[PDB]
Amino acid sequence: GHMLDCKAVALKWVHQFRIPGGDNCNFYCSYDSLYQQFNLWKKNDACQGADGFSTAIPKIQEAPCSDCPGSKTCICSVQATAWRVRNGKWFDGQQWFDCDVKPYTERVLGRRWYDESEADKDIYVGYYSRGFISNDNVHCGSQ
Ligand SMILES: [Zn+2]
Ligand SMILES: [Zn+2]
Ligand SMILES: [Zn+2]
Ligand SMILES: [Zn+2]
Repeated sequence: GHMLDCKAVALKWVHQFRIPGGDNCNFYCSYDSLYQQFNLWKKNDACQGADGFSTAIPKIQEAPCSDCPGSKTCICSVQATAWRVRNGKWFDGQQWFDCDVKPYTERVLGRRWYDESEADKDIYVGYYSRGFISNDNVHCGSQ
């Protein structure tokens, strides 16, 4: 058979923090440090299908913070796509797993998930996750 009821999930790991206004965000974050964060993501969740994860893309954003005493806001992130993720609830043989994007993202990235409807500027925890469906009704298998 084929399971045609998997989804692709766009995932993003985020560290938002403030730095002295005289500094730059690329004194604090590197492509390499963010790629190492991607390497810590759990790649064998019960909800994971075949084909693993896309190439990770590090990003570094910087803006002066109007509300801060002379600080800049840094947003250091790494994003990748989980190609094939189960839909619904999944029983692994011993217990149930919720494969909805929120619980799945929190298990795989290990940080609190926020809907894309919530902007970075309105999020006040330092470390957090994004996850949203980028493709539905994909094969669970690599064939
Ligand atoms: Zn298939
Ligand atoms: Zn299949
Ligand atoms: Zn950091
Ligand atoms: Zn970072």
